[PDB]
Amino acid sequence: SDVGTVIQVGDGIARAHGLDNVMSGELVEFANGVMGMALNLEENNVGIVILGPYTGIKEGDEVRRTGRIMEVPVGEALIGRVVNPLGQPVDGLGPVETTETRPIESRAPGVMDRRSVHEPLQTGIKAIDALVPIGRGQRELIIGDRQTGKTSVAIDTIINQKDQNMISIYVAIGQKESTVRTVVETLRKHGALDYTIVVTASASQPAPLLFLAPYAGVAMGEYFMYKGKHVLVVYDDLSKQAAAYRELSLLLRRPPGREAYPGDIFYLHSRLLERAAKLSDAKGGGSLTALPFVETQAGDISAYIPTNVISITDGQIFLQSDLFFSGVRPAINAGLSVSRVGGAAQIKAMKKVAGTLRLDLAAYRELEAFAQFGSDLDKATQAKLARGARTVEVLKQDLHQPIPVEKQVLIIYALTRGFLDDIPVEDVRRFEKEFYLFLDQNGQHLLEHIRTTKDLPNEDDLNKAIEAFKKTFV
Amino acid sequence: MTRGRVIQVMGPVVDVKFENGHLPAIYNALKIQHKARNENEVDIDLTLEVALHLGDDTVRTIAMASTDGLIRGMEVIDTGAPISVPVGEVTLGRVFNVLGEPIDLEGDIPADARRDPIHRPAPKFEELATEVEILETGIKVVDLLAPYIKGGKIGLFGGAGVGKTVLIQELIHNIAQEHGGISVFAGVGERTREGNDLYHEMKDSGVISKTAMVFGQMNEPPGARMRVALTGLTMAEYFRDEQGQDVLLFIDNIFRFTQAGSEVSALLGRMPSAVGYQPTLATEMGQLQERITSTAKGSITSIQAIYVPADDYTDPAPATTFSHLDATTNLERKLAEMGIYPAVDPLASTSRALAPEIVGEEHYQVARKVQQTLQRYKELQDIIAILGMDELSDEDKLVVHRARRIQFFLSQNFHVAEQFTGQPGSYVPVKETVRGFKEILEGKYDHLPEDAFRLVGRIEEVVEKAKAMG
Amino acid sequence: TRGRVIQVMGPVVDVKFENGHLPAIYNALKIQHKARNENEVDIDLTLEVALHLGDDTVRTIAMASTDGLIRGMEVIDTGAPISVPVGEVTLGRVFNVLGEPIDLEGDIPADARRDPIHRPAPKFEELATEVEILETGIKVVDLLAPYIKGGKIGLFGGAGVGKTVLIQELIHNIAQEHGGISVFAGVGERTREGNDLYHEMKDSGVISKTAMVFGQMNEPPGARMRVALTGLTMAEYFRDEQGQDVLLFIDNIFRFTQAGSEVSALLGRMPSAVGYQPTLATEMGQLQERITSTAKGSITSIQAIYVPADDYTDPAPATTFSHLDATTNLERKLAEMGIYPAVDPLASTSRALAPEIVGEEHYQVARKVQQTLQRYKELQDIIAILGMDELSDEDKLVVHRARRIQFFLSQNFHVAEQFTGQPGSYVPVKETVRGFKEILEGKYDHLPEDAFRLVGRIEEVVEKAKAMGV
Ligand SMILES: Nc1ncnc2c1ncn2[C@@H]1O[C@H](COP(=O)(O)OP(=O)(O)OP(=O)(O)O)[C@@H](O)[C@H]1O
Ligand SMILES: Nc1ncnc2c1ncn2[C@@H]1O[C@H](COP(=O)(O)OP(=O)(O)OP(=O)(O)O)[C@@H](O)[C@H]1O
Ligand SMILES: Nc1ncnc2c1ncn2[C@@H]1O[C@H](COP(=O)(O)OP(=O)(O)O)[C@@H](O)[C@H]1O
Ligand SMILES: [Mg+2]
Ligand SMILES: [Mg+2]
Ligand SMILES: [Mg+2]
Repeated sequence: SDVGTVIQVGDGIARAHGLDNVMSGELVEFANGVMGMALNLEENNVGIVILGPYTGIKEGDEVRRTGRIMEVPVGEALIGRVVNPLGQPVDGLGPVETTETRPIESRAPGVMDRRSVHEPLQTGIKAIDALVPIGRGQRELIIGDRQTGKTSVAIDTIINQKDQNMISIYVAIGQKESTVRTVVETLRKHGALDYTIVVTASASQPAPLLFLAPYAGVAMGEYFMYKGKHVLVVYDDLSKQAAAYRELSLLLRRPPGREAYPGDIFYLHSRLLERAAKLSDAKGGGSLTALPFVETQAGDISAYIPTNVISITDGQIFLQSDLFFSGVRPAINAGLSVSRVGGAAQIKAMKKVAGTLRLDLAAYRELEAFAQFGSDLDKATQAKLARGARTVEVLKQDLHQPIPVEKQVLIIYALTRGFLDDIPVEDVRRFEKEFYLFLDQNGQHLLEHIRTTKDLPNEDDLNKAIEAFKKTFV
Repeated sequence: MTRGRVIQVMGPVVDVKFENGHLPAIYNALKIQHKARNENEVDIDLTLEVALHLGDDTVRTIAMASTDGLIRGMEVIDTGAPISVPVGEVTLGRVFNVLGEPIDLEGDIPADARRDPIHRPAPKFEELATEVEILETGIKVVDLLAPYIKGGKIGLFGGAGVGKTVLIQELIHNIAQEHGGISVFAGVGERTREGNDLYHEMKDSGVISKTAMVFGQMNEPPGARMRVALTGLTMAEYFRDEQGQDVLLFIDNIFRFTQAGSEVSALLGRMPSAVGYQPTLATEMGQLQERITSTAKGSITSIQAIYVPADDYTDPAPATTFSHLDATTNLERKLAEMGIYPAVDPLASTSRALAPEIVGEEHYQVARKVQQTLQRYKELQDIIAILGMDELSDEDKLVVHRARRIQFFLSQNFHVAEQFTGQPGSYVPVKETVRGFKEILEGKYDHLPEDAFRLVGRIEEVVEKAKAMG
Repeated sequence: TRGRVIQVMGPVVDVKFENGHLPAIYNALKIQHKARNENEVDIDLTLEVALHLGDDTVRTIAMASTDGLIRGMEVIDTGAPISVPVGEVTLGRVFNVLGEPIDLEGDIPADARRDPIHRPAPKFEELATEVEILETGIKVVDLLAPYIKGGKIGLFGGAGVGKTVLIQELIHNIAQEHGGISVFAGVGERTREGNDLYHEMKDSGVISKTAMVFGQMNEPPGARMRVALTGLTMAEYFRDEQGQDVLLFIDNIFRFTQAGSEVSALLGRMPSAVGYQPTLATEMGQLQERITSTAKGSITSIQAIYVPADDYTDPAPATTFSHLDATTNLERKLAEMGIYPAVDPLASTSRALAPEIVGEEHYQVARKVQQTLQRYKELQDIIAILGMDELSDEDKLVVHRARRIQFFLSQNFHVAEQFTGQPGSYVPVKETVRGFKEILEGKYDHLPEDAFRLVGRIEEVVEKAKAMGV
């Protein structure tokens, strides 16, 4: 009947008799009070995964089904809080007091509900904003090796998100809690906390919570995009999600696959990533853009999980420790990085300048590869080498210091037209900041023209302002 | 017929037990329709494809939709035939899922339409024809250096962000604009955003009415993403068998078809092979590409795109598909990041129909001279980098001078670039291509600045752009 | 209540509790038998439950050698997990996994407090963080990757690279100065190293501030598994109930997961990764998560991680890399070159290397050193392919200074006075940054490269060059 005894217990997994009316995915509750999900139905047993501290369960304990699927509480009051995958606060400060709940297992917006991506997502990082643009609804992947300045990009984009009316959810999977506290403090000291929500899944929390964490992340962004606001979602690690699912599948005795991963990995990651979209004007115009992270050993981005995620995403940002220790930060590989919304998700002046910038960088990328060996060369090769060197020099910027788009396009215009020819390479970094200060004090009208028009100012005014600053610099 | 009851659920996999013993055959279709009796139960509609028999009247089935909410003891009903996509004139200008039900809100196909089982025995040896007919695309690079063939399979290879989807979409538009033949598009696990953008772009183009589209979405179980290509092929099959004309079949990506096959094998419990791939790969690829054959009546030409995972042409899926191609066109990221659009590498793209007697001797001579100049330029670029263009002698100077122009003129603007750069686009017939390339080879336009050749169509457009620039 | 043993397979035993009562997971069981005849052997054993089975059956991991067990023997149930004696009494003494003392000096009475070893980790609100630098006097760590008080420190390296030398040098330097309780727990390390360290600590008198627990590698997997948890349990009381700062030293924690896989193969878990048990990350995360610094108390933990075949790609080091605030990697090639220690300058960086924490000049010197070392790292490949004569003048200067910079990072150590007979030195941070700035600006162009080898302070470089006769 509906009641049934537990016949096995181990490693967060149980098996039960009876339960002849259970449903796949149904929440099931024990006498200990811990919750779990039924995942496998057999001829006379049910495979249960436990969402909590399981050590208390013993053989002969009666287990009963709740009768519902897991629902994440949703509300406007969650903003600024730190929450589990379950709807329970872990920050203290009492209950969060949500309005209502939404099932995690839900269907995605299909064709003729979406619309083309046409409005940018500002990160404040010159290299990615110029050469690899992102627009709302775009599912941009970021991938690299350990400790290569990955999370600095997401933190900078969340800090710069203050400009645009977007909730920036941060979901941490399988990480140490002290890192969660450190990133929360880094967000709070820069004032970004009031428009952010942090979801934390500890490395020591039972694996099914790590299995369900990204769905609890998408639930809130989905509710907000239904309400009509823009949303940004960041996953700090999908590889740990894959490891948790592999472990929880292998304990269930499901057949393995390419690297002991079960057969459902691509199904699960596509189910997660397909909810990110850009709803049509009719629906309300919301957007749920995503920035998943993937960890890779020794930059072997050809491994199974990176291949899956790169075939699911609409672009990648390849980060390498080689450029990181080369002195070029953030270490973004322009050649291997691609984005398939490149022309639509930018303002017109950004497109106009960035096209020529990318052309110059592309030429230098091939010339520099072996021009270094030859000491003596003809003058035009020297000119192209210097152009590439100054190009790469300008892109360098300070950490936790996002730059407004208009100063980006002004300094990139200074770069592309060759105004930096006189400046020795070392002076360029000081030139950028002093140029910013000079345009702040004197050349404000250009910034007014850009902010109002959303297009490049008249050539004469920009040229006069840049040369006027160049007069003072030494 | 008699109902069957569920016994097991393991995600996409489901098992049924037909107690009385009248079992369905392999590849059949099973329907699950449930209405909740208590407030605890859910309503679900599910399609199941049989894959194996396990004895004791039990069968093992792969689901085409999400299996959440299943309950043991619910009845399953057997259709008695494979999944049957409705076909005929009712399928033109619409979008369908793997099951052949309309995704578009424009309406629902009625019972009047004839239905074709997707799974069908292949054409036999005696039926097939051997004649060769060239297909004109109007693209200078494709028409000049890699002609496509009616009934033959054409492959598009390249990395990410190089324009394979742009090329296939603009080729669909060009074919429907000029040749006017029917076409069918199958999206195997296409990005929902890209599918919707393609639908809107084709609707604006006025081409949808002539074509037909079927989509298998990424968020669906791997079995549906596998079977979507077969349902598209069944649409083209009915068009070719009854209407007897030159149908075309476009397939978004075979890579995801192979991946879905591997996932279904892993779920079913078969031992892996090669690089984690399913034991039966060559067979499935062979079937999917051998039902696409040109009989005497109709061609069913196909253009197919494939992604290279790590820039290595050795992964089992690219190799198996590589074995089956008549013409291969590979796209390079360096060309895509250069100003040269489209990004097609001339030297590495080949077609077995480039024989002089098939295309004509003038076409062969001009193509050979073009490739010779390109090879000499590629070799000379290394010297140019260190010592410059002035060090090499006059013959090398003239060779590189012509080579730069030929690389530029291989590019052209097209109608789909309206979104990306706002230019109208051009269409160049093959004779104009060979004329222009012969002219640039003979060098009547040595005086013209090189920039005039960058993105125009006909050579008189080079003349007009040279007039414009001054 | 008692249960009867029915199976024994190496480390694993199988008890059956037919009385109608079952032990919970992690419970401890007692085996005591008196030989009834000359054939039987007297045995004393303890079994911890790890899994459950249907017929009252439970699978238990044995803590000691299983030889001599007979089916049908009776197992006593303690009804509680493994209890460890913790308190002020533990200082000085040495204990085994079960909590029994090892030294013959004395015994622990019943009056002493004993508390279980298994418990949940601290919550989010209890944690706290700070950026205070923890000076070690080692040039590499101080200048290129500073450690932090209260931050986890990790040492990575293969067999025979110099890992233990760092452990002993750090323990000497910091334990001589800090007034914090120290807990040492060797996980499967050589017993001779434990005995030598015990003699050294008796010479240093620090034993009154130290408590020690040992799990030898020759001991069955269970002891190597639970010993780190026991040491952590003692450090837990010292951190929280006493409210005193504590330091936890652990050697080669990898043996924990090695023993876990040893017993997991017998436990019937399907294989995964490179033979590793499926539950690797959960257990390792539990153990590492319990080692945290709260507001009640702080734990500065220095650990060492063995790498199976000198390849960091292995899943256990990869999982460990995520749980560390500071990491220094040891490379065999540096050991072969003669540069000691073997910390690689281009792969070690702590969370504390920020301009505000260390100061502007320190950060700039560190980053210029790293840049120059990377440039040399590519120049060596260039030299191998092209030769050492084709480099440019500035490239010659870059290599010239890179050689001296990588040489100066070597330091004469304290504990190495036994191995080689040199005094040893303790270098302040300010001296490190000043010397590195001086060499970076090329003030010592004249000095030979060897003068920079194995010296404490730059004045010793000058003295060594004087000894050379320069
Ligand atoms: N612009 C920058 N300039 C200097 N250092 C930078 C810059 N951006 C990032 N970093 C460095 O990046 C490091 C942060 O590590 P990183 O963001 O790569 O971690 P992660 O591996 O992504 O972490 P997580 O475990 O949270 O996923 C710091 O040491 C910081 O100094
Ligand atoms: N600073 C140093 N100066 C001179 N010799 C050194 C130095 N550091 C290490 N060595 C030599 O290298 C050897 C490395 O032994 P060590 O015990 O440190 O190895 P390990 O890498 O910790 O591995 P294991 O734990 O397996 O013993 C020492 O025995 C010693 O001979
Ligand atoms: N011929 C072209 N004209 C204009 N833009 C192009 C062209 N080829 C490539 N692009 C640019 O590159 C992208 C091509 O996307 P897509 O065809 O989907 O690449 P892939 O097929 O490699 O995924 C477009 O967004 C466009 O901005
Ligand atoms: Mg990371
Ligand atoms: Mg594409
Ligand atoms: Mg050692």
